[PDB]
Amino acid sequence: AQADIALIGLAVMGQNLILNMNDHGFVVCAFNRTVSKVDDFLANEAKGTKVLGAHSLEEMVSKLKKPRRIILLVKAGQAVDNFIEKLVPLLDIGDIIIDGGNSEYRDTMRRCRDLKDKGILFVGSGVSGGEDGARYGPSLMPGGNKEAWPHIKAIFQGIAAKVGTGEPCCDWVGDDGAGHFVKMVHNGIEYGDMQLICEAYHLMKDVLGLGHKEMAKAFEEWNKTELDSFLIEITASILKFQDADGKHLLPKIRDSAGQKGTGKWTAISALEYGVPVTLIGEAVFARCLSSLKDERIQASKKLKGPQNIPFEGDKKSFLEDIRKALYASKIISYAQGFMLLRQAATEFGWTLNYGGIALMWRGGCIIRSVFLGKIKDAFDRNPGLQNLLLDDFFKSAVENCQDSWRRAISTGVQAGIPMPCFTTALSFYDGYRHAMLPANLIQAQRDYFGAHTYELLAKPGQFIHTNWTGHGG
Amino acid sequence: AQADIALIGLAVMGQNLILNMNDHGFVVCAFNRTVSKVDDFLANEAKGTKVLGAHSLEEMVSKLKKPRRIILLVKAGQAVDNFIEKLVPLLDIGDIIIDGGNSEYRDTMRRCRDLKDKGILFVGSGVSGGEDGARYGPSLMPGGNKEAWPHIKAIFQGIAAKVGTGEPCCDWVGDDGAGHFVKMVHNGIEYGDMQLICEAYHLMKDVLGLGHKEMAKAFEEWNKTELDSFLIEITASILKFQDADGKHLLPKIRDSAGQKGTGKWTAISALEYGVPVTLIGEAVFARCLSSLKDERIQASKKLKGPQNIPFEGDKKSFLEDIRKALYASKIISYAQGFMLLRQAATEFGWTLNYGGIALMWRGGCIIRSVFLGKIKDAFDRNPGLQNLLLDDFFKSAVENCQDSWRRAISTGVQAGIPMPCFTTALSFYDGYRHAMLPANLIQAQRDYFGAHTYELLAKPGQFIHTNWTGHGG
Ligand SMILES: O=C(O)[C@H](O)[C@@H](O)[C@H](O)[C@H](O)COP(=O)(O)O
Ligand SMILES: O=C(O)[C@H](O)[C@@H](O)[C@H](O)[C@H](O)COP(=O)(O)O
Repeated sequence: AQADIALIGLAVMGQNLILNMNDHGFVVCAFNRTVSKVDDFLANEAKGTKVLGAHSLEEMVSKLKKPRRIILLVKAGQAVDNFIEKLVPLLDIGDIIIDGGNSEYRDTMRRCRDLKDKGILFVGSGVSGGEDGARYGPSLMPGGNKEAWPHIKAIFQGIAAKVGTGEPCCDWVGDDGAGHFVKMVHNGIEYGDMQLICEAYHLMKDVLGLGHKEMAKAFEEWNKTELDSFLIEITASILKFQDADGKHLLPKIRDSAGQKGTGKWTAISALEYGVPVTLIGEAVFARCLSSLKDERIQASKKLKGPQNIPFEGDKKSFLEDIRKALYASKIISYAQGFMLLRQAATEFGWTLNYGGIALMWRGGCIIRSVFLGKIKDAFDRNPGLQNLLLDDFFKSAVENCQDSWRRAISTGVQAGIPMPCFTTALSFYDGYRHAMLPANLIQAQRDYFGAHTYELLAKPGQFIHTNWTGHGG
Repeated sequence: AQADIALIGLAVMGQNLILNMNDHGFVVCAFNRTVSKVDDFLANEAKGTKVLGAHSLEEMVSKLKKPRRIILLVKAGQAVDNFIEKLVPLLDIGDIIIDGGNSEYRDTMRRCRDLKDKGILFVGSGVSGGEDGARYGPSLMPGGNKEAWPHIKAIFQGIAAKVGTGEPCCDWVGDDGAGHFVKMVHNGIEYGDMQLICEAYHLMKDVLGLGHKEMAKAFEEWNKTELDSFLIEITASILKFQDADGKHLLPKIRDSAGQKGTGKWTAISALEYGVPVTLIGEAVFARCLSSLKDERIQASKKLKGPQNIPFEGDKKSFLEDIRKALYASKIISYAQGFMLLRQAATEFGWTLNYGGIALMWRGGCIIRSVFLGKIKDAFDRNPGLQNLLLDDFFKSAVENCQDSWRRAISTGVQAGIPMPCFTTALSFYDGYRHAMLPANLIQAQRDYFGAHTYELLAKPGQFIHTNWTGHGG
């Protein structure tokens, strides 16, 4: 007993989190599957620090203060289970295993129940921020068995990012897989914001004819308005970036976007639980589309676009329209993501604090922006808020942006610039707005061909089947 | 041994299929879980027919000619397994169980492998057409263990719907769960076409100001053009339909659309296998949206739409634009659905005959239209066709529709009419068209914040990571 916590998994994420913990006065015992890396770390990044090294699992467990707290930061799937299996004969009742990898939420609840009745307290935490986020202040989203929380709270909230009011970007999310489900939705929303930015960029490049310097200048301005965020900031950096030959690097890199599952899982969860999370849907499919790079080369040779009509209009005004279209569409994505959280809370009986979740996304994480602060405000003044768009700030923001947004979609449509996320946000906005929607025709159709029955608009509850086929003869 | 086949499950679907088989000279032995329904059927719908009744499973198996063929048309899930479990001690090696319920494809391959090494030949067939489709000619999509097929071929292709060239709308789809996967995609595409029609309807009602009589008149005209289909036909019927009080029934029924999973499974499969099947995606979410009926009433009170600008333009011309927008968007949905089939064939090693599948959707099924015939042509002249849009017919059709389609989206956008499927089809069309897409910005972003690496456009294969953070200092 010397170390406050142990971390198994010495990739750069692990190492940075150990160093961050050590910088806050926590003695960490490091371990890795390939044990050589432990000495390597101790000689190099960890030289002259309070961290201990371990060369066996049994040794690492004896270095720990009781309750033994141990973090796992290994590749999600089987490895987590393999490590869990090995640690349980070695642990006392009341000891805490913490999985920080991007595990999917259903494995986390399985593991949590199983370990709970073996007396071992489990928590799956999402970590967001990447390498130097992890190093100097990550966003941490813990969930699992709450008996664990008071024991890890000091470490977790200490290494976590801080919001200018002194609050940590880390607090207890909920039971079982809540932290990991929230982490997944975080990534979903990240995909959406990235796709939105790409569409704004495409309108500037191809409608407006902007070179990457003016285009980066436009992004820098936007990062000083309501769009102030990490992602807007670094996009301006990326556009300005010149490679070794003097020319801009971005138009040289291949347009086939990768994915590591977390974004599609959000989309699949929304489909499974019947939540219209359309923009993340479109973002995920927009990446799949770009993967089909060879087909698109061949399609560009064959398929024809619109008549090339030059843009005649004040470019500065159009640049303003793209800014507001982007912000309006961002508002719908976030409303949809927060609808998904509301539904998972209902499905799995989690009591979630949405303003808590907003505060946890305010810093540390990739999606950080002033915008999350406005969402915490929305939930602070009404905790039971049903949808983000029903809050006056968002109501007024979308209402203000409406013109520009419709004008940017119609101009993009005219010029043939693909806007999967900008268009689906307006479709959802106009869909959500309408008290009466043409889905009654779908219900009439289903009853004509598969006798599925329908409700009358006055007294839902009764279900009718009409013999549509012939009303005489 | 007297009966050629047995059918367990006497709902109206089952009864109609038994009667259809009997009308084609096949002696059927009927059975049901609640055995009373068997006598009821034999006294009523089946009086004076060649069908036999059974009052036990053991009796039903002895009535059968070898190889014992038996169809199950029970509620999908556990019931299918329960019945499978009971039948196997009673069956000889080489006997055929056929599941005709809407089972999901992964259960079908499980059951097929398991039964295969117990010597029992399994096939999961999708049935499409509904009650009187089943009665006089359904669309049947069988897949499983091919040793079964020659034994059921005569029955299946005999009761099946016939295309004017004499061909049955039924042929072997492939191994394991191919028939059930195809059935699921069929339903996905059905959802899409229903949503597309709803959007056309919404533009007529709210932009153009058409009453349901002129609106039904417009649909009837469309059913005589390229849009000739079952769904366009019955929508015209539904719009004309007047209730007992003289007034039109459709505006009275509640706009909350139901779902029985088959449409969302298509969408989830596309997400899992990375196929941009966006329109079915949007159709499924557009139903989820309509379910949120109470929220939408409350949202309509709060959220504001566009400035009400009256439509000044030739309504007849705009009506033509909606027709072509619908047909163009239909083409993209079908291209996307056929991309999903192409990918599942690659994932599970099925050799699928896409023109075969088109011929099976040409009649019997809900989505039947002249249009499927054009798709069989596309695949007949080039079996290895990579995407439907690369075929000259579709190339020219979309190229012709382009103007009207862009004009209908921009006018819908102006007036605030939600078009989730019309917009996503144009987004996909313009996305697929472009050889260079802004997904390289997404790859640059992922490398800046999570060091995911990127490829250079010249020599894919090499993966670079740039220190974006500072190129000096
Ligand atoms: O996003 C974060 O904050 C996390 O550090 C982590 O989630 C990482 O970025 C993954 O790689 C997912 O992103 P992709 O699915 O695009 O790879
Ligand atoms: O569509 C058909 O041809 C089949 O007879 C069957 O699939 C039925 O219609 C289901 O109910 C699915 O439709 P929903 O998911 O909308 O209910």
